[PDB]
Amino acid sequence: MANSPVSVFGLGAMGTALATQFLRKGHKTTVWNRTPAKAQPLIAIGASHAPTIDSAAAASSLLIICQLDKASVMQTLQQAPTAWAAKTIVDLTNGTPAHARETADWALAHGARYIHGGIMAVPFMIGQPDAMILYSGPAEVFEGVKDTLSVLGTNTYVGEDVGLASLHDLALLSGMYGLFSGFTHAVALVQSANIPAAGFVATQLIPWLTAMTQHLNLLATQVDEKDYGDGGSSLDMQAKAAPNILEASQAQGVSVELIQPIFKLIERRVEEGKGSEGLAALVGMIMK
Amino acid sequence: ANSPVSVFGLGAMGTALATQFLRKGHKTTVWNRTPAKAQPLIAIGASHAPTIDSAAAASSLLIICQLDKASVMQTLQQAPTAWAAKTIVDLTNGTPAHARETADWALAHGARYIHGGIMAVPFMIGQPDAMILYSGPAEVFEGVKDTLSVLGTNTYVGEDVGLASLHDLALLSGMYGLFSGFTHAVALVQSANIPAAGFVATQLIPWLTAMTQHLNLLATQVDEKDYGDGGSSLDMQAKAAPNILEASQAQGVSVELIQPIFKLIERRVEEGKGSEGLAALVGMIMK
Ligand SMILES: NC(=O)C1=CN([C@@H]2O[C@H](COP(=O)(O)OP(=O)(O)OC[C@H]3O[C@@H](n4cnc5c(N)ncnc54)[C@H](OP(=O)(O)O)[C@@H]3O)[C@@H](O)[C@H]2O)C=CC1
Ligand SMILES: NC(=O)C1=CN([C@@H]2O[C@H](COP(=O)(O)OP(=O)(O)OC[C@H]3O[C@@H](n4cnc5c(N)ncnc54)[C@H](OP(=O)(O)O)[C@@H]3O)[C@@H](O)[C@H]2O)C=CC1
Repeated sequence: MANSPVSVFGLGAMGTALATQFLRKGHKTTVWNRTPAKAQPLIAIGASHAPTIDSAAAASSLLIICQLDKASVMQTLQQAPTAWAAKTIVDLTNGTPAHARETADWALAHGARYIHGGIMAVPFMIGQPDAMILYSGPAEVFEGVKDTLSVLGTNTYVGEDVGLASLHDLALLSGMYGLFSGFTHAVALVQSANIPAAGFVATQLIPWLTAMTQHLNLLATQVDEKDYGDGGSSLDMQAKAAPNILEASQAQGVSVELIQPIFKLIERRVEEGKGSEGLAALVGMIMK
Repeated sequence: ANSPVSVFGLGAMGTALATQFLRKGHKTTVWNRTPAKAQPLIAIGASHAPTIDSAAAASSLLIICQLDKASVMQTLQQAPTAWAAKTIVDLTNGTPAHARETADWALAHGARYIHGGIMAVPFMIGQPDAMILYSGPAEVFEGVKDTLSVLGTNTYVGEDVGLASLHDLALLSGMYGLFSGFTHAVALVQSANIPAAGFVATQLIPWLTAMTQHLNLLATQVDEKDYGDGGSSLDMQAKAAPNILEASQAQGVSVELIQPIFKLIERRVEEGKGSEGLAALVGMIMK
């Protein structure tokens, strides 16, 4: 292995995928896992198995941590508190913005540099260009390791505050859960009349959602300008579709629990006298 | 010089329908409760019917594009003998029940009846990306589908006259989920003073585009009643949820729009089915 050394801490599904990709691109790859047996498949394709946290940290300057949660990351760090000096830690362990900031503070106090990353991909997609990985933390630190990290996917630096990658990650997941709420309600409705989901989804729902997804750029601009529009696809107009959806759902025996919240928000805005505004107005309503 | 059509209702959508029929050479008779709305159509060749009865008499294909089912019934009931041996194509939005009720009246008055759901705004009428759902007797639809094809892409969804409306409302339900997601995502980034436009254009839209394609695999699982074991399990989703909730709380963002799916996921995990995937949620809201 002729390329710059990397150590990977955590050899679950994701850490295994990261280590595999580093090895495939010729990096000297040292691996560590709390349960040491998980290293064996990687040893078989050229990984070096570190017997301790301390020796994994010593083997490389770039130390990737991909464990379960922030508590587990802290447990790893605290096991060898002098091992991190002059190292760059890239923490790809999911958590809150606060978790990233707290971990960074510890790392900085122990002589390490620290970047947080959020992997927007499943393990199988690591190493593909479609795998987006968000990163945040000091720009100069990121600059030093971004070429090595680019083996994993498309690097997307989102700023200096170390908690920002996690915020972007969780924002994207929130978007996905809305999409899945819509899928669930739509498919329940057609399934309630014995319509197969696959044909409906492939030929009607996906094309419709694709068209409506493009509308989001205009909404985003309105959010930024704090100018929610007048007439058109107003909230007054949306509030006219809602009773049909609710009544049809009730008649088909489909619960409205997943869609009722946005309908209640729309109705609140109408009742405040702002029915002429559009959907961009809803963002400020859920903010503090 | 082409086959006659009558359009009842000259709002934004009815005007667009009449305009497209005229552009494709159909003799187009128009009627509206407020007669002034006919004047622009007269100027491009429409015949203005003085009564509902005379609009019905002018054509075999009678398109009704009004506000709601009550308004459709008001039009029909004004001239109860006018509809015999005519094909009514009702493009007025409502519930499946509304379409069935209207069809029952039409059939009792000697008419044939198709319901359609326009998944498009008026200016898109006549374009291939305008999908129009239709339901009702297949043999009736056969007789009018070539004329109707000038309006958009015909999508026949079956015999039960309420099915076009069910498909339409299902699609809208999907959209409202998408908008719930947009709202929460953008609130979160805005709470940290991140501009929405850059985030949406370069991160959220590409991500949602990729997740939208994943819906085909979920749909297959729903149909097979086989919700998977491991992978992107509900157990895995239930680990992201507390991070989203805690970060939202810290940023002062209400979780009212996403809490319901999190509660459904948690219920399924607690029933011992955490190894199943998101396709399991469809059956949970059915009953
Ligand atoms: N899988 C996925 O699709 C995605 C995962 N992620 C994130 O990547 C990270 C890793 O996920 P994934 O690999 O799939 O999860 P796995 O459950 O497969 O692996 C979790 C890893 O964390 C380790 N770990 C748990 N507790 C501790 C501890 N106290 N001290 C040290 N190590 C510990 C495990 O060690 P041991 O083997 O000894 O149990 C294992 O290496 C998580 O933050 C996850 O949210 C990000 C995007 C997608
Ligand atoms: N426009 C859109 O973006 C979309 C509309 N649709 C559906 O198409 C239909 C028409 O929409 P659109 O034209 O845009 O709406 P408008 O408000 O522009 O038009 C409503 C029409 O209904 C008529 N109407 C209202 N009440 C009655 C009544 N009691 N008797 C007779 N006619 C009546 C109005 O007549 P008058 O001029 O006298 O007021 C007008 O012609 C609705 O079902 C709508 O949901 C479907 C897809 C999207």
